[PDB]
Amino acid sequence: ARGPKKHLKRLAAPHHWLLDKLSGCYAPRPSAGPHKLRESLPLIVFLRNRLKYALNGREVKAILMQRHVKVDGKVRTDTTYPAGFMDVITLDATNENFRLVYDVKGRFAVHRITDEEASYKLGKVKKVQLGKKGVPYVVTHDGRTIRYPDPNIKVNDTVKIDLASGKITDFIKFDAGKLVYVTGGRNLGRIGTIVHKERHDGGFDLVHIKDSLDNTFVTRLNNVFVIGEQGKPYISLPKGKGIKLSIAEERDRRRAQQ
Amino acid sequence: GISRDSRHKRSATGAKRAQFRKKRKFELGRQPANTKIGAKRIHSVRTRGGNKKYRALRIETGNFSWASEGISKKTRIAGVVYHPSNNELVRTNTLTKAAIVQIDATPFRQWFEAHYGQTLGKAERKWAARAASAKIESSVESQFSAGRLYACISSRPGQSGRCDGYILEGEELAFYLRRLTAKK
Amino acid sequence: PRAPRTYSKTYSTPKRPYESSRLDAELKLAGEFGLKNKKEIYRISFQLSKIRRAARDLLTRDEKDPKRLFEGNALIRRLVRVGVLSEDKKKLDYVLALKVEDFLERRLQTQVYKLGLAKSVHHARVLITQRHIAVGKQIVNIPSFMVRLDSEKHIDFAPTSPFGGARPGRVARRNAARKAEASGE
RNA sequence: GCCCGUCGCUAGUACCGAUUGAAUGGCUUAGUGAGGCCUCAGGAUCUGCGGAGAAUUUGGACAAACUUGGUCAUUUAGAGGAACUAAAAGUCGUAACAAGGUUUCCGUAGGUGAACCUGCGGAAGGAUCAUU
RNA sequence: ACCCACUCGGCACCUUACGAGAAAUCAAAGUCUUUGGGUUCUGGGGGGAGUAUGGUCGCAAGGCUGAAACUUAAAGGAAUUG
RNA sequence: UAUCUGGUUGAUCCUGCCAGUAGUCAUAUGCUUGUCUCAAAGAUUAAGCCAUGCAUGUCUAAGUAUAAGCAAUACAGUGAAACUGCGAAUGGCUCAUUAAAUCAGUUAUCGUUUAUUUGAUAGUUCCCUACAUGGUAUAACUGUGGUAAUUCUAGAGCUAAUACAUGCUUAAAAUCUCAGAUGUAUUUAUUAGAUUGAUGAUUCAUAAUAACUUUUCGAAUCGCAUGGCCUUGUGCUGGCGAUGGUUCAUUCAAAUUUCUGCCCUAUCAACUUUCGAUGGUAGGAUAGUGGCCUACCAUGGUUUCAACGGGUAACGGGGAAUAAGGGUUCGAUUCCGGAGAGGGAGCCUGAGAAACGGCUACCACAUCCAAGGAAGGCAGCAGGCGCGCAAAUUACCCAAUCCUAAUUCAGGGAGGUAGUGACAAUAAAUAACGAUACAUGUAAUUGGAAUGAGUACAAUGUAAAUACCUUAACGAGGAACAAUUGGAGGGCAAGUCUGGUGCCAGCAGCCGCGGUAAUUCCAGCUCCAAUAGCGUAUAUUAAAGUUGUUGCAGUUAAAAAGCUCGUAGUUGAACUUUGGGCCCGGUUGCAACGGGGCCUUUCCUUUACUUUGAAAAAAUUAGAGUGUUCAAAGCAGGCGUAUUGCUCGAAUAUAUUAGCAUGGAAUAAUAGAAUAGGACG
RNA sequence: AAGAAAAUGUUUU
RNA sequence: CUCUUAAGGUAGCCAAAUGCCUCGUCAUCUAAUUAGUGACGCGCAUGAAUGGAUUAACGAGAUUCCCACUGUCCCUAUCUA
Ligand SMILES: [K+]
Ligand SMILES: [Mg+2]
Ligand SMILES: [Mg+2]
Ligand SMILES: [Mg+2]
Ligand SMILES: [Mg+2]
Ligand SMILES: [Mg+2]
Ligand SMILES: [Mg+2]
Ligand SMILES: [Mg+2]
Ligand SMILES: [Mg+2]
Ligand SMILES: [Mg+2]
Ligand SMILES: [Mg+2]
Ligand SMILES: [Mg+2]
Ligand SMILES: [Mg+2]
Ligand SMILES: [Mg+2]
Ligand SMILES: [Mg+2]
Ligand SMILES: [Mg+2]
Ligand SMILES: [Mg+2]
Ligand SMILES: [Mg+2]
Ligand SMILES: [Mg+2]
Ligand SMILES: [Mg+2]
Ligand SMILES: [Mg+2]
Ligand SMILES: [Mg+2]
Ligand SMILES: [Mg+2]
Ligand SMILES: [Mg+2]
Ligand SMILES: [Mg+2]
Ligand SMILES: [Mg+2]
Ligand SMILES: [Mg+2]
Ligand SMILES: [Mg+2]
Ligand SMILES: [Mg+2]
Ligand SMILES: [Mg+2]
Ligand SMILES: [Mg+2]
Ligand SMILES: [Mg+2]
Ligand SMILES: [Mg+2]
Ligand SMILES: [Mg+2]
Ligand SMILES: [Mg+2]
Ligand SMILES: [Mg+2]
Ligand SMILES: [Mg+2]
Ligand SMILES: [Mg+2]
Ligand SMILES: [Mg+2]
Ligand SMILES: [Mg+2]
Repeated sequence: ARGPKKHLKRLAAPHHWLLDKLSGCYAPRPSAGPHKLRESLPLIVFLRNRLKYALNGREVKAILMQRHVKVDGKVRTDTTYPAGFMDVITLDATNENFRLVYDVKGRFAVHRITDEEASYKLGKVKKVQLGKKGVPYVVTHDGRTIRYPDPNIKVNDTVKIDLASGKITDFIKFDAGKLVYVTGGRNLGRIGTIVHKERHDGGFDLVHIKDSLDNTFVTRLNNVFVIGEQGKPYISLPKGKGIKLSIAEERDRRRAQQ
Repeated sequence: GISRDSRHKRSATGAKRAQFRKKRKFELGRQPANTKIGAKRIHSVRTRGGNKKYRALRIETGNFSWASEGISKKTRIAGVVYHPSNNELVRTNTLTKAAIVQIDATPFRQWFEAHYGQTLGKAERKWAARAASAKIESSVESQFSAGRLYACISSRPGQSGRCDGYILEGEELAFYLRRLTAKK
Repeated sequence: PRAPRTYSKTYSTPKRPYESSRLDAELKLAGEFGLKNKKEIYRISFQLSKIRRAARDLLTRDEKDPKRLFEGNALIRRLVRVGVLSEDKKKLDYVLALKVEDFLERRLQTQVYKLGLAKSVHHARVLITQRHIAVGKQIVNIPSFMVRLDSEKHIDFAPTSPFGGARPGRVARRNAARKAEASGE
């Protein structure tokens, strides 16, 4: 209505953020940025609600303006910067890195990682196109454009991004039997292996995924993120590895600690 | 102002639509350029997104392509002889896309002579090479004897401010000559 | 504006306002359990009806259904934890067969009587209200407390509240202050 | 016993109603038409044969607004008229309920203080399930 | 033409009602709380009222369509005893 | 949470409504009102009118500082003013319009624009400055003024830029034209983009050619550190950034867009079409598609499967109340979408507005005035008037939530805090226990205890408070620190008690009660019901199988059309692979049940329907866990300690319309070869 | 075979 | 119930070209109306082929209002034969 909205009412924020209902009338609206509004995690939320380093937004800004936080290797002093899937958030003080991956329940889990693999990050190839002057380029899920990609890289593949030079180091192909993260839908946060890809020309492509426990679910091609091969994920998986325990076995796991 | 909305312009059943949402800027129209001939005057229109259109009023010269030799020489527009959409545009010499104009033909004469040199209508041996391809349509070469080449406007002068076009050739040329002989 | 705050009713009034047998049974319950008004009985009946409805909706599903199993065992777990349900009869069809007195017994006001902390149910209610009873390290002045079957062994007088504590009270202090002169000095 | 209508008393509610009644809004015919916008120009005076150019101005399209006529929707005043309803104990008769004292009722038509009466056809919901 | 037997179709009738129904009664008014063969029309307490209004048909009488305000605790069906 | 009861009668069984009964985050009102938690609140009528005050401004190290401002060899800090930039298009409010419109779900952009963010990206420019151009420039400021008055401005004198306007340097390599041309941007034409990238698909991406531009970009910008080499000179190189910049991609978006779905009405049956209605061609216009508009043409387009018209005391949805099932009703209002800012219209700026705390005009209101003129828009926050049955402070604050800006700092009536507040919801004081006297109870026979309602040191809580939580002291005896609101014929719990009145007064939802022995009025006493609440009115839901699809009734209670025809609609006989067998194989405990495959003459059009899957925001609903002291709630929290901390969670189900994908092929429909114009090879 | 006239009754128990 | 001489003005209609009183009363039309129209009706003295009521069309008939129009007027002036 007359221009872009700048506010985000609470109860209109993404549910994954696990924001308190009766805290205020508003939630941090993710600024324009690499990933998305709904699919992102604002740095204020990651710093105050997931890690409890800052007590409020003022302390979040105090953290960010003294150049502690760093997203994908860059300082990113923006409080509502939309850090999203597979972004690397390194804090030099309290020296540690996190990889923004989805837990089994679909929330952006706090996933502590070491520097030797925080060096890079993975990116799903959103599109492959010819740029100006006939230069090919790859657009990844995080809005990155990388020129002169390997001529064998197609859409729905994954590329390992150096994150120091922003170049392609390795690339995984979307194919049957490759490890996939689910980055949307009901099965968000689940990890499995591709069983089949149904084409549906003009429609949406479907893909069948078998997790390690042999549970098979079908989801749209839009929200499957290749992360490697069976047993060999190119990233450090979170505590649950995308197993999707039912509520009964979850209760059994909880009550196994007595 | 002018609206391109469809909230007016009653529904396909014939029902008169009630009004809501008083005219919005993003559905505006503007007035036609009504490009004339001679004494170039180009006005800048600030369009949506900060872009810019060029209303060409009173355009004198444009770039016209032969498309048989791929030359696209700049020439002066003599006048308008035919308009499929409105004869009044011909009468008022309004420059508009798809308008059939007459161009001076002199730059084309010069290029043809300097390139092939075969007395079209009245480094040495390059014409020896490009002599077999020197024959052109009788209905095209006959226009040079009068110094007026028929052409069709392909740009939108009201949008881009240019009056580019192409020389009529072949079946298109024959069609427009038949219409000209029927209406003249 | 801020998100709305959810609130619910905790009771339900009877359909027939003047059923003589219902009125007599309610007054019997009020006398037996030292209740202030019929609203406490209404609240207990409302909770019991909610529990019975949940049990019926579970029973209408085929046995060994995941939802039936999960929510059922949750319901028995909660009921045996509060003490209303019997350890023996954990099959949810003996949840269907519960009664209001089962919930009225697990009240803190009822338990303060049943443990000898008070000489009447109404004395127990008064003792709870006047900040004399603690459950653990916590004074509880709510007569409807639903002792969790793990606080039953721990219900005792408070460190404050000079009946099981160490203080001299207030009216006793005033009586002693006046008796200092009343004795002659 | 019960009961029907006219006619009297009182109260209330709608309806009709001269006023070429009134008001409001939508749509609409024919007119007038501000204003900004595009455009034909125009050229204070600030300038270095050129440029920027205010007032002013041509023709357009968009059109507020007003007048007139029509239509619809909604509301509303009105001399007066004519019904209906209600209301402890009014007048006239007694039409119906019994074969209600002329069986009742329907349709239709006429008459008539009032219920009603009468003609023609019909029904039994009749006072006849019945005369080999 | 008649008599006997059978049959299809018809106007009906007698008995009993398994059944139905408030009952009177009903071979349908049955096969309806064990509620579904198909389908059309109509009713939603009594009045106001088949009135007002608009429409339409009619020469007219009128017909078809058709309210509301307001009013009211009954009106009504079948049967029982007087 | 599958329930009824009173009222037609002398009695009966019905029909049938009236009445009762219960709920309502459902309003209002009466009486009453002690405590804690939570907190709806000028929607309904008047999208009626508004005094006053506030609600939008914004500066970093990093655009412009000579304030004649403050401070201890160009300025160097701070920095009012102003120029520049950005924002002011978000928020907040309201529900007036609006009925295929909005909206919801689902689509599309191979039909477009997109400030910003993020990522990538620019050796090509010249026909006597680059060790850096101009005022074509001015604000602030100084000084001189006009007006009664406005956030009015004139004249005069300076001065800058990331304002405005100009304008070079980057060779090298490199192909065409006959020395020049070749970056990018625009426009046209042409070529390739194959069977040398992408798509289901393109005139796609992209490239190439020839040209074309009232010139687009290709930093004359800023901060901080200074380094290396060195002919140590006005040397050559060189760091981290800020800001700006073309194109592309991305993000925030926007605009159009597919399919299906809206309440009542026929006392609306034809509508649209001259003045665009439906389509075609061309053009114009637009950011772009499109009758969006124009010209010519064709006569189309919608409709009983309800068009069109009319009403709506209609914004749509998420949802709410009630609900055995099926439903009925509500949804101005916390979130989403739309629309509006007194009514219209027009427009500037800007990426984005047809903006209204922007402008212009008319209309209606309406304000100052010195009469010349000038100025307006509370459906933002308070507040006032009015309207009404019907709704609160002209309070405090940016501390939290977030937003904006040049931005850690400023601003924010957004928002939060408190005030008012029996909207609604949670919890639950008004007593408990002994001794005397009599028959577990009894009463003005008495005692020791207990404590909060308040009051208040303090502390905490808070942005500062208030209050809650915690507590020094005080603070019960008819504990007067005194609970009410409705009732006592029936429905319906509770009086054949007393006085009063005497068909009066009055009660009574309904039936009824009152006519001098009133269980019904007015009272006293006593009792009943609910109880910090209770009553009344209205609306609505259940009851209502009194709207009936489930599931009503139509002989006589209301209702079968006088009768038949007949189009739409609804419905419509049976029949086409059935049945043997051999296997493999999952689930329950060899049996049962499911599934898949082979033969058996067989092998693996169009629909409806049904399965399954993805989908249908959150909040709300069900629901798991979790001692907010319990609870409503909330999404918290839990674990042993003298740590330089470990850890579980914020699940799960549901919307069965429409669309998508998928298995089945019973049921129901549809089509085949008949003048063979048939099938197969 | 058949057999003239006959109107009315206040309101609440 | 009567009596004057039979009946006793029904349906309609009206201060009507029929109403004295009368410029009736009420409404409307106007600034103002003995006018007009619509009502009312114990109507001096309305009323049924001495026809009553109403009526589309028609009228050099009588009447009121409105729009247009104008020297009818305000207020006269001028020209031609
Ligand atoms: K009486
Ligand atoms: Mg939108
Ligand atoms: Mg009689
Ligand atoms: Mg008789
Ligand atoms: Mg008689
Ligand atoms: Mg009858
Ligand atoms: Mg009725
Ligand atoms: Mg009878
Ligand atoms: Mg009722
Ligand atoms: Mg207190
Ligand atoms: Mg209002
Ligand atoms: Mg907004
Ligand atoms: Mg292209
Ligand atoms: Mg076109
Ligand atoms: Mg609604
Ligand atoms: Mg409305
Ligand atoms: Mg709403
Ligand atoms: Mg409203
Ligand atoms: Mg909203
Ligand atoms: Mg707006
Ligand atoms: Mg207003
Ligand atoms: Mg506006
Ligand atoms: Mg305002
Ligand atoms: Mg605004
Ligand atoms: Mg008290
Ligand atoms: Mg009494
Ligand atoms: Mg009783
Ligand atoms: Mg019925
Ligand atoms: Mg009947
Ligand atoms: Mg019949
Ligand atoms: Mg048919
Ligand atoms: Mg069949
Ligand atoms: Mg009698
Ligand atoms: Mg008469
Ligand atoms: Mg008269
Ligand atoms: Mg008259
Ligand atoms: Mg006159
Ligand atoms: Mg006669
Ligand atoms: Mg006469
Ligand atoms: Mg004549």
